[PDB]
Amino acid sequence: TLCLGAITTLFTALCAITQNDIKKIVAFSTSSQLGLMMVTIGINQPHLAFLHICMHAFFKAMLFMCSGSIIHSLNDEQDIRKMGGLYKAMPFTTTALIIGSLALTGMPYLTGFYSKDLIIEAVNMSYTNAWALLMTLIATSLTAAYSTRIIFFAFLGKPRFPPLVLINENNPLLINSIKRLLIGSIFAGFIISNNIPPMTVPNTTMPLYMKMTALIVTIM
Amino acid sequence: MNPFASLTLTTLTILTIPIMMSNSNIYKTNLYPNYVKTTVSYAFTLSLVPLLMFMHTGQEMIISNWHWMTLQTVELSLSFKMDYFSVMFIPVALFVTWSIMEFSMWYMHSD
Amino acid sequence: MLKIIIPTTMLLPMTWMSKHNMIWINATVHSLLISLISLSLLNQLGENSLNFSLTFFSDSLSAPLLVLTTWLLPLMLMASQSHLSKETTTRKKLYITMLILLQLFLIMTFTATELILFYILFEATLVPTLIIITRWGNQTERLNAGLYFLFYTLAGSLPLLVALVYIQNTTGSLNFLIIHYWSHPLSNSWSNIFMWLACIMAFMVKMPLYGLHLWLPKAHVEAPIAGSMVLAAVLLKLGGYGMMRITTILNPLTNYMAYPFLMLSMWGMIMTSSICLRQTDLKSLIAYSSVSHMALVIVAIMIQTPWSFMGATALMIAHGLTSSMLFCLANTNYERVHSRTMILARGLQTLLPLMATWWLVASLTNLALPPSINLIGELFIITASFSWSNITIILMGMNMMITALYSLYMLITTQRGKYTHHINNIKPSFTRENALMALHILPLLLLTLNPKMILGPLY
Amino acid sequence: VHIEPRYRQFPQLTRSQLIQAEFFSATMWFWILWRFWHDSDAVLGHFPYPDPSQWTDEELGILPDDE
Amino acid sequence: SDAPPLTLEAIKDRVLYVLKLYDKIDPEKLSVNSHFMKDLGLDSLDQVEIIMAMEDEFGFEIPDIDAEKLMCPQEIVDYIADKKDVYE
Amino acid sequence: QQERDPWYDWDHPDLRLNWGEPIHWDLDMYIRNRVDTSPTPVSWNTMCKHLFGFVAFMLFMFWVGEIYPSYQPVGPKQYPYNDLYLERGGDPTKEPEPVVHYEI
Amino acid sequence: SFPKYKPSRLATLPATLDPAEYDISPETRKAQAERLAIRSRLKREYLLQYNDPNRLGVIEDPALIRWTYARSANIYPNFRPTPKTSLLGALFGIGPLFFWYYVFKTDRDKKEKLIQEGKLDQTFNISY
Amino acid sequence: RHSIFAVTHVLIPVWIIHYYLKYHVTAKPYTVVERKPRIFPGDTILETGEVIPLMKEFPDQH
Amino acid sequence: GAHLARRYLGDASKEPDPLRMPTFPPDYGFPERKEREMVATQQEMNDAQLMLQQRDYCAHYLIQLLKCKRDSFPNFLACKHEQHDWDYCEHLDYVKRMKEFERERRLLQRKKRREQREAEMARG
Amino acid sequence: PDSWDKDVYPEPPRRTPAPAPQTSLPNPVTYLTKIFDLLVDRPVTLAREFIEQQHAKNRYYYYHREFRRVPDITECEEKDILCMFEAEMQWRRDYKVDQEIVNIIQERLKACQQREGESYRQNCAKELEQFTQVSKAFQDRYSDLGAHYSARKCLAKQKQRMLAERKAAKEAAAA
Amino acid sequence: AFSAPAAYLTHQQKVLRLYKRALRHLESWCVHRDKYRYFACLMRARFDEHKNEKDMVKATQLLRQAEEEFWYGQHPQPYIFPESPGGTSYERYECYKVPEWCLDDWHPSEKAMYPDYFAKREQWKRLRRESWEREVKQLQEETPPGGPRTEALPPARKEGDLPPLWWHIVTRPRERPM
Ligand SMILES: CCCCCCCCCCCCCCCCC[C@@H](O)O[C@H](CO[C@H](O)CCCCCCCCCCCCCCC)COP(=O)(O)OCC[N+](C)(C)C
Ligand SMILES: CCCCCCCC/C=C/CCCCCCCC(=O)OC[C@H](COP(=O)(O)OCCN)OC(=O)CCCCCCC/C=C/CCCCCCCC
Ligand SMILES: CCCCCCCCCCCC(=O)SCCNC(=O)CCNC(=O)[C@H](O)C(C)(C)COP(=O)(O)O
Repeated sequence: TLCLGAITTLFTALCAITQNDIKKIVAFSTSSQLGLMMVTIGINQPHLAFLHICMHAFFKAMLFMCSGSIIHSLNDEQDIRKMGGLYKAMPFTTTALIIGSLALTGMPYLTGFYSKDLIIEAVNMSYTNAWALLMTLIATSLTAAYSTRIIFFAFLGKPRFPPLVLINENNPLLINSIKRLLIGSIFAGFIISNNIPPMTVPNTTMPLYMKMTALIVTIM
Repeated sequence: MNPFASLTLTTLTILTIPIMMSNSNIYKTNLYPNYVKTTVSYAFTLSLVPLLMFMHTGQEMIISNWHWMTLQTVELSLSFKMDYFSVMFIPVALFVTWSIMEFSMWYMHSD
Repeated sequence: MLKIIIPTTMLLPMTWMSKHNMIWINATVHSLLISLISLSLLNQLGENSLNFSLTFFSDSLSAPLLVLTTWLLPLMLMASQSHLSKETTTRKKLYITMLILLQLFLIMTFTATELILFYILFEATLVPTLIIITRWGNQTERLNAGLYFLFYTLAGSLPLLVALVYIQNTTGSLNFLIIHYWSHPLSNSWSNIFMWLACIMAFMVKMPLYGLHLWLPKAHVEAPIAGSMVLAAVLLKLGGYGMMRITTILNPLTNYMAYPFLMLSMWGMIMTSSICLRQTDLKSLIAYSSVSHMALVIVAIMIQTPWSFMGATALMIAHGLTSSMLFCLANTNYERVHSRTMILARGLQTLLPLMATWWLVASLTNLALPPSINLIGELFIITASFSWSNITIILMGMNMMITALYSLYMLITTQRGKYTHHINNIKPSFTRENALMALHILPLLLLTLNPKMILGPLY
Repeated sequence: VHIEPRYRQFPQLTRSQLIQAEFFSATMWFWILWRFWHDSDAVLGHFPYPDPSQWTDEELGILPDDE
Repeated sequence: SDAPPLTLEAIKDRVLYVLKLYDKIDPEKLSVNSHFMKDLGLDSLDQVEIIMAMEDEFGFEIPDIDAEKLMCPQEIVDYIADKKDVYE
Repeated sequence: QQERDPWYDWDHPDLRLNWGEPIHWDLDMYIRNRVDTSPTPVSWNTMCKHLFGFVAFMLFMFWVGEIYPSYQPVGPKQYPYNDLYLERGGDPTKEPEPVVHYEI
Repeated sequence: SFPKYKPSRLATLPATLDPAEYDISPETRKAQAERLAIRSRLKREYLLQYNDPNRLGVIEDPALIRWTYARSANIYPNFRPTPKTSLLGALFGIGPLFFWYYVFKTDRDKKEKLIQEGKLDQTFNISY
Repeated sequence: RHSIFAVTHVLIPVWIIHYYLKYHVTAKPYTVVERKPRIFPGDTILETGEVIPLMKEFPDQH
Repeated sequence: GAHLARRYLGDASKEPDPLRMPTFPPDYGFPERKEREMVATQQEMNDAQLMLQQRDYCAHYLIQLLKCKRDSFPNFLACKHEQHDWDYCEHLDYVKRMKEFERERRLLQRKKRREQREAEMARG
Repeated sequence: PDSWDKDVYPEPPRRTPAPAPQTSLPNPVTYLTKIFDLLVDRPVTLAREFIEQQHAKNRYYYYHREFRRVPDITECEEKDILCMFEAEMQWRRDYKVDQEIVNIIQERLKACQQREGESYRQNCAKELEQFTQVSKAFQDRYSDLGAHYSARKCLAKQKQRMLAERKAAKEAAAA
Repeated sequence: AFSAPAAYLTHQQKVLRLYKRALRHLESWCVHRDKYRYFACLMRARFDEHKNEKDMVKATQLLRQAEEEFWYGQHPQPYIFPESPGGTSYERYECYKVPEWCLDDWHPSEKAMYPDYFAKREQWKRLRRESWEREVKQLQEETPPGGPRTEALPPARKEGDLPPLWWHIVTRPRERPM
């Protein structure tokens, strides 16, 4: 299980960093995260895998919803090469996608931190295959890589879409849906973590450099 | 009678009502998507209760409510596990589904 | 059980004395009533059988088969009157007579207490089927199909008769109760081996066994709709009934005489499932699916364990219903476009939505979607086989994949895509066809509700 | 809410959507900063990691290479 | 809702807009019936560039076998009107 | 059928076939819901070499890392009541050999 | 100059990379003209019936009938027993049977031998 | 008319389900099983009224 | 880690084996060693049904934490002191395990060097 | 409730701790429980009281059927068909009863496993041992008969086992 | 899609097609607009450098080498328009396309609604029926003895004629039917 998860997450993250369809990038991110869950199952933390599933549902669904809003606005276009500057054209969609990408990449104290940080720190502190450890670290870096790829090519720069601009996200249904999933992706990690019994034994003693390893590789 | 079991079973039961109503004069009107969304939202708010019960007392149950068949020494019954995983996963899926249906009401308007 | 036999014998003159425009109505009504009456045979015991007289008896294995036959007759009546509209009155009465005679023979076959009367009726079922296929078939190939249907069966069944009478001279009886209570083991000799082969080959060819199945695509494709329906749904199950009956006197030879047949059955279900993937004929695909399912049933019977027997009975019933439904569904399209090629008329979900729904349901039931009784039978057989040998789960697993593929393949090619441009004679579905599909499909799910009724006497 | 095509101009934006976007970004950042100020040890660790080299032999209990 | 009901007048204005934005074509001389080769003095590469410009403007690809035939803005207007089912 | 020209006005657009032309023997395997033989940007047998090399390297490295695992410089976890003898399977009538742990 | 592309069965050669297209002859042009003439004649024949107001039903396509008949009914009349045919038939029809027979017989023999010595761990094996 | 949805889609199914569970399903042994509640030192049992002692004079590593 | 680099690249003979530890008797160098005690009884741990892994030497702090979490249920921020106490006990247990591993390392290296020196002295 | 025998299906005394609120904040669960009680439980109980009152007004009984014991297969002549018939039917009835005994023990084991929670490996040993014993005896009695099983096959299997155990005991005595 | 194809592509057609494909794939490589304009002007100059080659053999050799360079340097994932044969919405709306002859089978109650539409539909049917024979006769006269040599069809020339084989071209379902 550990080896299968490690190869899955590394390969999918390596594939995702060069895709041009936004939906394909998001799908490959889901596949890599499933590989990570299989990894954490392989080192005997099933409750961590369940917690990660619960945390991942929120921001993954909301990332897909932001992608769908972008697609519908730009006359059913999915290629990131034809999306220009939507940071100012799409305030709410940009903010939602930024929060989602930060939560996916384990920004501390967001919903993704409370599972991914523990998973990485528990993989580091275990009698485990070294190759799987290395591939897990490289995969968690490539996660940040494809997240910033999506952000850079979708929101920054000058427009590249056809000149008949039909951008409009001012619809109550879309706004309410993404707002609900945003509240979830911001607060659900803390709310759920502080409300379950302790089903694991914590790693209270860590070398200082190994405590921030996920943060370091994400920044890199 | 420890509403845990009744509430957790009604949570799943109330999701099947729109399937039954899919042959009435509501599946042919433009109010069907909102009706389904409201049903899912109500199911989520109802399933929020067993989660609070589990967080409070760690309460867990199994419900073997219908005996389907019995082989010679093997008995098959319609049984449900309402442990930590079920009571924690059901509300999350219901919340995500509610938000997705509300989004689809606008995304899929021209279908 | 003369209360069921006599009403069919009375169906005969009622049909032959009805008015020229009321034959179908009277036949359908009274066949449905007879099915309702025959539904009372399901009240079975847990220890022994219902011994009505010295001639007839019912077990928990034969009662669902009788109910299936009685229910099937009106379905063939409904599906037949479309293409027989231009036929004359006397020929229509003869067609209904053929169907009624086939039902009577099958009903008396499934309940004979003695093996030789069972033999007589189980050969007597051959005549109406051959007449139907060779007279009311559509293409020129039907004649050849009839021949392939006849001798393939007879070359298997003529040795059996010999063995049967031989047994009567050694044990003194062919009554099934005496045979069961006075069973004795079979020694390891060549004479016993050939007695086993003679007793087994008839029911093997009836299933059919892989390598002995060439007659089945011909018979099932060249026949009319009622002929194909009764061939797939009921007549294939005679082999299963006969083998589950006769295996009581063949132990312990089967312990090693099942090996070639088990190998043939497993590799042949693989081969026929693979054959289904490249089939330009829509009816041939259904015929080969029938072959694969019957191969599974053969494996189940040859294993000789209670779970395998229950799975075999459930799969027999479920396959009968599903295959009959699939044949009717294909026949609707054939009646529309007058061709059996699968890629001719496409995109029919656009033009016929409810028929597309029926197609989807039939395809889902074919590939053993839980909790359908197809899945129950398949899973019981797989579990018994895994107990028999752990490696079987490979081959069976392979089958569980390939089936689904070709199943969806058929659906995706006939209902999905874009419609053919030059075909413009596709009329909306009639009430008759929709009612036919509904009456095929609803009993399947009703049986899913209460599946103990079709699990056999091993329950 | 009626918004119309612009043809090579920046699209029309209503004040409400910008207000909502700025608000949600601000609350996310406030949550992060507040949780760091109050729950710092979750990122920097809580208990000092020892170094095995500075452990004396007496508490450790091995002989001075003679017995 | 979705995009407005594109009309012939809008299509003609967009085509003329794209063409007048070309440095090799003078605006005052250009008319709706002007010939790219004869009246405007361009070559085949320029016509290909013009076709790509219209593809980018309207967001749908014109096949090469159809693109080579179009020679005046009126032809392009007619082709785009036929492709998008425009009758008013 | 995926290789055929999609911009031509075929009689059957979904199959990309014309009425009356000869049909390939293996059309049902090439219906473009199925086996595709279109040219690739990278040549065949160069894709095969890279895919096989990646898989082989991954398998070998997983094996090597299995024979060179990663662990912390710590001792085994210590369990109080005779390595939890009773809790891990009962057997209360055998007096298991004592498992003793000491302070450090 | 650049690395070359070599075709295969499942990834063929592009039309723009085919040397046979970059050296033409008037014979090639004539052949292309005949090909277009045949295609156009067939297209006219199809379109004449396709647009007929009085046509109801299916336009019969002889090519489809030929394909189906060749795939199903024409195979046996054109079959001959050759060393290749006989060898392939024997292999593909017999080898799997005896392979699976050996596999299953060996497995069952091992299982029965283990049962006889009394070491198979058959505890709780009530159903079979 | 206003809040009739919560009656016909929540109240009636829950009435039927509770009736079925409390009067039909629980009429047979081992159909609804709950794991034993957690007991901790210093807790009082409801039925017997007994108390469970404290925990061995904590070392107080304050 | 550096211990992996030392064992896998350097001399593996004087590096401890995690699966086989300890090798030396527990009272080898120590004159007397106090027996490690428990606070939680088997019946208490069974009634609390902690887990088969949480029934370590820090189980009593865990039981206290579970009690406080149950009592102060809706206020899920009130269980701070006991959580820290349990974490501190777990940290001390990990420090004890680190001491055990390092003692194994130093003892193995010391014994191996002493044996080699004794062999050298007997070799001359 | 009294519907089933408590000795065939035993349970421990069901100890539950008393509430100890340690927080000022109101417990939502108790408020929602009171609401559910007053709104759902009360209506159902009244309807059941009505239905029970209606049932008690028309009370009738059904009886469990008793079967005598007839001569077994061992006391059966080789070709005495009537005696073989009665012995066979008795054997089938006993087979069904044994299956139900195994089912009862399995139900006990499942209930124990779910009830004991995290301590099931240690707290459920007695039920596991009971199931092991009953399954061993049942497997000795009835397994490997195959389909077409009968009383004669069971008798032959038993005789084979008794011959084997007699030989084993005699050989062990000779040691 | 609307034009009848020819027997072969000539040299200039092949060069223009290579020009368009190279420009599109360079646009795929050059995401940003200014960089694309730079390299597209460079590519246009490269193309027109040999524009005045009178040796057809050397022109074909240059075209060949250009095609090999393109196949080596093409984008593995070029941009495709959503409704183009490789697009994400290529055949999305085909399941909503229903032929017009289906309206012939509507129940009289279904035809009771929309009376004016069915009156106009009867008008169109009468026009098609009245024009069919004239179209057929015109096609026969214009067509060569040895069958047609292209797929191109003739227009109307007479007083009230209609272009032959028009019914299924004019009565297309729609691009966005439902
Ligand atoms: C195309 C599909 C149609 C259906 C096919 C049906 C398959 C029927 C096959 C019959 C299965 C077994 C038949 C005979 C039983 C054993 C076979 C033999 O190989 O076993 C050995 C037999 O040994 C030798 O093989 C002797 C037989 C050799 C001659 C038999 C002819 C086999 C050649 C293959 C012909 C293919 C038959 C099918 C034609 C279509 C056992 O050794 P032995 O202990 O001594 O004999 C046991 C019997 N005793 C105890 C009385 C002594
Ligand atoms: C493990 C048990 C089984 C092992 C696998 C055996 C191989 C199975 C081969 C099945 C052959 C199927 C033949 C008929 C299928 C229908 C034809 C078909 O689907 O066409 C292929 C169709 C079209 O291709 P696209 O890429 O989608 O093109 C889209 C753009 N044009 O795509 C497919 O469906 C391909 C499916 C074939 C996959 C077969 C390879 C699977 C290999 C699995 C091995 C790995 C095992 C992992 C073990 C996990 C560790 C515990
Ligand atoms: C993304 C990476 C891939 C891109 C790489 C592509 C590299 C290709 C670059 C090299 C291509 C060449 O120069 S090959 C240049 C070939 N030269 C000739 O054929 C000369 C004869 N002239 C003509 O045929 C016409 O004048 C014509 C030129 C067609 C104009 O037509 P019009 O005036 O009537 O429009």
